[PDB]
Amino acid sequence: FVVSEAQFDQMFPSRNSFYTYSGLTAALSAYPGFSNTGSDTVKKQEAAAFLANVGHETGGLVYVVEQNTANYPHYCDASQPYGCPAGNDKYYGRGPVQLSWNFNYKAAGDALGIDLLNNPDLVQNDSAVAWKTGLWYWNTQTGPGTMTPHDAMVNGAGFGETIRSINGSLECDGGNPGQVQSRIDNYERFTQLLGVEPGGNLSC
Ligand SMILES: [Zn+2]
Ligand SMILES: [Zn+2]
Repeated sequence: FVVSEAQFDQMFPSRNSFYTYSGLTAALSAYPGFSNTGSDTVKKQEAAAFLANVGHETGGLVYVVEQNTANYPHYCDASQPYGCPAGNDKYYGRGPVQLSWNFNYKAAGDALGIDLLNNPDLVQNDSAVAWKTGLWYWNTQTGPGTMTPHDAMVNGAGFGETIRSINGSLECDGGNPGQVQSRIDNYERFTQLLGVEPGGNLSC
């Protein structure tokens, strides 16, 4: 992995001890192309971009679960034939990308070979599963964007497209210049740590 344990440690000094480097390395096999496509520069830019986004969404990995508990019953899409079997309020944000919604627990679980729809707490109770859901989103989902974050970094669309795809709908397009700048600054710090250039098109 192009991020060493010592680098990961420096990246997230306030982290909840739930989030382990070993859990992350265990997760990598689910997406062997992740941080392993293109030049070593691109590999490191991708790793830094993933981890910067993760830092933003979880408060430097301090948090495992979504903190606004009032929102919990919100993530049940009752139109799904498979419904919300764990409970209407059990599909709240968990793990490095704050995986949310019954339909995303379903899709992620199907892709990973884990029954996350019927066991969503696995994402808050197991480090490897948590990291695997982050890599599932990064490598397969466009979110509110037009490309996967993996594609943005490997094909050179730039870091800004990853902001758009990872909970950036209220921040991009001039929505929240402060949050966009904060996200860019974190990515620049992580690329600096890894000893690579950040590349272009940093903003959205
Ligand atoms: Zn737009
Ligand atoms: Zn944000």
